[PDB]
Amino acid sequence: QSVVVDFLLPTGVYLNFPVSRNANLSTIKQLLWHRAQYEPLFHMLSGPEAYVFTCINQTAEQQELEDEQRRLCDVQPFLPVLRLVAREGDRVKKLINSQISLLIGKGLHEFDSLCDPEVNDFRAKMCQFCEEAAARRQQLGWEAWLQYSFPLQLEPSNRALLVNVKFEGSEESFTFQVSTKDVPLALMACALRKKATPEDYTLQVNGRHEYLYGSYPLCQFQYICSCLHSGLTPHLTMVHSSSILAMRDESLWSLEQPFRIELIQGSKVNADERMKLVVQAGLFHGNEMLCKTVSSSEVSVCSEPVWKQRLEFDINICDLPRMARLCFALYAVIEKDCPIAWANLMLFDYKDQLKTGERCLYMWPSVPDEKGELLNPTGTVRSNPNTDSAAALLICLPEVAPHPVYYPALEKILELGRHTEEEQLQLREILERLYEHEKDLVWKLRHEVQEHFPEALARLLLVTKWNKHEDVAQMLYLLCSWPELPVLSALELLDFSFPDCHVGSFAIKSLRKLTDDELFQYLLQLVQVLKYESYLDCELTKFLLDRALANRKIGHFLFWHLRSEMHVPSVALRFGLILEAYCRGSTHHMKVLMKQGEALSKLKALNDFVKLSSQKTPKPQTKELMHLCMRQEAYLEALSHLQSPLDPSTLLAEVCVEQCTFMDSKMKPLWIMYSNEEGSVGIIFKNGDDLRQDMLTLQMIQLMDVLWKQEGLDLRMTPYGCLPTGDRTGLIEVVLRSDTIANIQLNKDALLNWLKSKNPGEALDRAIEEFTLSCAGYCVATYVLGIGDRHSDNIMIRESGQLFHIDFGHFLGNFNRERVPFILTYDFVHVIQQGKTNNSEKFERFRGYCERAYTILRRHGLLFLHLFALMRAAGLPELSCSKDIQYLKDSLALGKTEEEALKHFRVKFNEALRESWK
Amino acid sequence: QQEDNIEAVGKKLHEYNTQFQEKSREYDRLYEDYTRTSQEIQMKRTAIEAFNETIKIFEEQCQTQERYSKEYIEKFKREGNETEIQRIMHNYEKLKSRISEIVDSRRRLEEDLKKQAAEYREIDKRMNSIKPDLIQLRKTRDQYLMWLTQKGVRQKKLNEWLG
Ligand SMILES: C[C@@H](c1oc(=O)c2ccccc2c1-c1cccc(CN2CCN(C)CC2)c1)n1nc(-c2cncc(O)c2)c2c(N)ncnc21
Repeated sequence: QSVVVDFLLPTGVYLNFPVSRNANLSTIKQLLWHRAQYEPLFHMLSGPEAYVFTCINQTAEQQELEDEQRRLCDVQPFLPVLRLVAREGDRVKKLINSQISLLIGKGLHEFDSLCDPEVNDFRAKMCQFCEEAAARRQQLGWEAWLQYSFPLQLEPSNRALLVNVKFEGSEESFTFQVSTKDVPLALMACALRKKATPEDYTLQVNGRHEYLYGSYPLCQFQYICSCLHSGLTPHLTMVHSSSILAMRDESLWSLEQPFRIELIQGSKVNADERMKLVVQAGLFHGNEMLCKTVSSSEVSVCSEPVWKQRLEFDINICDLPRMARLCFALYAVIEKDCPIAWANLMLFDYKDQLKTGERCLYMWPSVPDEKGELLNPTGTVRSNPNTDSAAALLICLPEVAPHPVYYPALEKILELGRHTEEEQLQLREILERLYEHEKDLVWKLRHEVQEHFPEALARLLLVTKWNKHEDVAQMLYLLCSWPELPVLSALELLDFSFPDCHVGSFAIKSLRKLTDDELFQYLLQLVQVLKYESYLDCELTKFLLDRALANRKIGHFLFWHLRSEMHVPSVALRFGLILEAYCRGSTHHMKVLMKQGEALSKLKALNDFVKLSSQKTPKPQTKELMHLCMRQEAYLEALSHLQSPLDPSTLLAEVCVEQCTFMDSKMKPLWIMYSNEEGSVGIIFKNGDDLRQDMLTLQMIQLMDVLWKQEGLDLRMTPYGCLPTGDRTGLIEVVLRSDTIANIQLNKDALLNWLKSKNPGEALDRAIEEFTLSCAGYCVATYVLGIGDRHSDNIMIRESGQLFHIDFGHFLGNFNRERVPFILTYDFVHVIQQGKTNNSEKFERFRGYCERAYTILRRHGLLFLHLFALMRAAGLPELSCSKDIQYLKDSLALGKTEEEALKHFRVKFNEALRESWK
Repeated sequence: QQEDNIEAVGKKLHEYNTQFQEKSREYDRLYEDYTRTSQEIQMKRTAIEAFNETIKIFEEQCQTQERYSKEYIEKFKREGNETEIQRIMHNYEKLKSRISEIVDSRRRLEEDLKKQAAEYREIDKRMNSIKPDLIQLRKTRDQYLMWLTQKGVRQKKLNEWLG
């Protein structure tokens, strides 16, 4: 517990001596001055508080270490080298800039090192934009800041129960009856009169940052709704507006020449010498070829192959669209196949100028897949960051004019864009219910599509010929005066098929209608779509940043979605720059995320210790050896006292170390338990597997729950939290007071008698209804989503009666991919019928619930399709192709009618009931 | 204008599927190493930047030591304090000898980065030798499977051969 540290004094003098790792910097500075007095040039030094330490952190950046309560082990300098420097200048920007680098897992100097104007202009614009919003937030009032920081958590939308009100500082409390449908201004008034015997206060839940306020009634709050249904009394606190302020403070068409490019040289190729190298090439707009795929002459396989060839394409320079991308692929054929690598390049830059001169494209390796295409146009345009090791292709776009030439402005496109009953009957049949003949028909009637069929804009964009500039200008003319579509349609337009910048801008324009509640449901999908964006500065990035600055919760989850993919080279740059901008516009929340980061940093190290110890020693000894590592001052303080990543309104206060443990699984998941002034809260830190799959499924189950709750149907689901935090790392919410089916059973009345012990007497009939409602919901959810590999180990039941599923590994038919049938277990049907062999009344309600649930999802079926389609970006094995989306089309049965689909569901229901006995 | 028995073809479907799955596992092993080594190479190159910035600070200190000491070495020589000068210059020599250790440490990382850069290229070469076999075994498996679907073999009998 000690290390030799190099010290560098501002007079040029060098001290070197051991210090403890747990010792903080302020303490280290005192030891330094105590040894500096016995070294030359001491008299010329100022006092210790005049100086500040500087180190080289893990991201290779100088960091002015202003907070001297940090421990040297927590600072993590690259080498143990501290240097004293003057504590003056603009220390605010200096402190933030370093704290960003550590927090995002990427140094800001790496953005500078690229010498890229696009990057620098993104940083300039977005940081300025974000800083202004943060400034503007501070000038605004306390109520508005409360909306930003602690937004309203409401249910998707007559009794008289008690409520235990308190005030800040006072130990005494007040219990009294208040109605469910009251507006919280009235609830404060009642408590305020009790204090003696309104608008300057707001309510707060105990042990939480969840505040009750605004125009809504008390029943629509999640805390109240939970307290009413369960039985317990709400425990509140009356916070003053002063205490809230304390938180606030403390020309192109001229050039008709055919398009071409010079294929010069390849670099750092690694293939078999017997073969010969070929460079496949082709132009693209979205997932559609603009012209034929040109190929190069064969050259022998070496590290540095040379071609020097002209590669002429069958399209003019004037005919190119705005988002045109030259997609390459390096192969290895036999002289008389093997994809090595691929790389894409945008012909026009971010400022709309057509690119010229040499471009060194550092290529990405090709993975073999079920499609097996020539090129990969759906891949990222951004070059491979591993520049020195990975392969590359030297190319050169030729000069075509004396001065450079831009893609025409909106004004010039609009100028060029201007200017029967039988064919109208054909248009109905195509759109309401595409082939080459149908494409030309719709394009002919494109004006009638705009007038009479606004929802089918997506169809019209695909049929448009993007390889002709005349067709492009006419489509954009219509687009710029196209009527505003709903959310559901706008989500479709964000997909990789619609790359055009005006199309994106239209899609975002329609998404500005979203409430923060509804935006949260699609936030994961919207993050993943950024992979399809070509340039860094885009409307979706701005939109996402706008909402994050507007709402702290959205910002919080925007951070962790982006942060958790910083290990991925293809998005590290794009995501890193967004996280920088976010951070600058939310300095208050940076402090929270820093605690969370360092808590997660220790759990990695704690899990790695447990992983190594599990191989050598047995479980009881390892469990005790875990607690010793936890109980250390650096580990205990970092894990204790922070807001939860899974829900930042929840407060993880005191680590209950004795209650912590770990399962003997493949990846050894840590089980961390907490306690706060409310009651108990727990988390599971999983490191080893990827949790995005499990998150997506849990999100979609949570979406079903909301969609059911909107239609007056509460199926008592448990959409618990799941958050990827990093490289195969994440937290998961502990569903308390519950157990697996395997542990309960290890016969006929196994689960039934478990409920009898947990719900004796009158509570038994309630818990069965909780089971029946929940089982129905999870039966329908698992059916629709196509979730296989279900069993006793990964199904759970709460003590209240609610059944729920966990740890979703596979979905949409996969396990080869076949149709997963509707599953009713004999044990579950036994509990639903109340221990009876036959109970038609209760089973008919259960049948009714599953049918009602299933019907509701068909009404919002396109949402599920559109959301799943956007998730193809994420590169999950089980959600890659269009046949994975097809699984949802069939399971929900959207092609069939509402009557037909429901009749087929009943057959699958009845066959599941028969299969239960077998 | 456009052939063995079914049992014999199904035998080859089982064989070619097993050979495909083995090669699919072997590629996934090499791709894991390709993923892993890419993280390690980046870390090494980030660590070399850290070494550089550390060494940069030491060289700034060496500049500071020479510029600052000019006034006091002269002043202590006038007052007759050669011992204070000996403390100052020996300390500077102690600073310089530390750099030689850090420079030596940076060279070891550069050599490991050189060795690990070779392994990256060797793995990628081993991957690009297997892709021909893997892609062909995917195609062959599919062609035999489609041949049997034409011949009208039941799904249950195909699943036995695939496993
Ligand atoms: C299988 C169980 C579990 O997972 C651990 O990782 C683990 C680690 C150390 C110890 C136990 C455990 C347990 C576990 C097993 C049996 C019983 C209990 C309850 N216990 C009994 C003792 N009693 C004294 C306390 C309650 C927990 N488990 N997995 C998840 C889960 C994991 N990944 C993804 C995911 O989407 C869900 C989960 C959850 N979201 N919520 C609740 N449980 C959960």
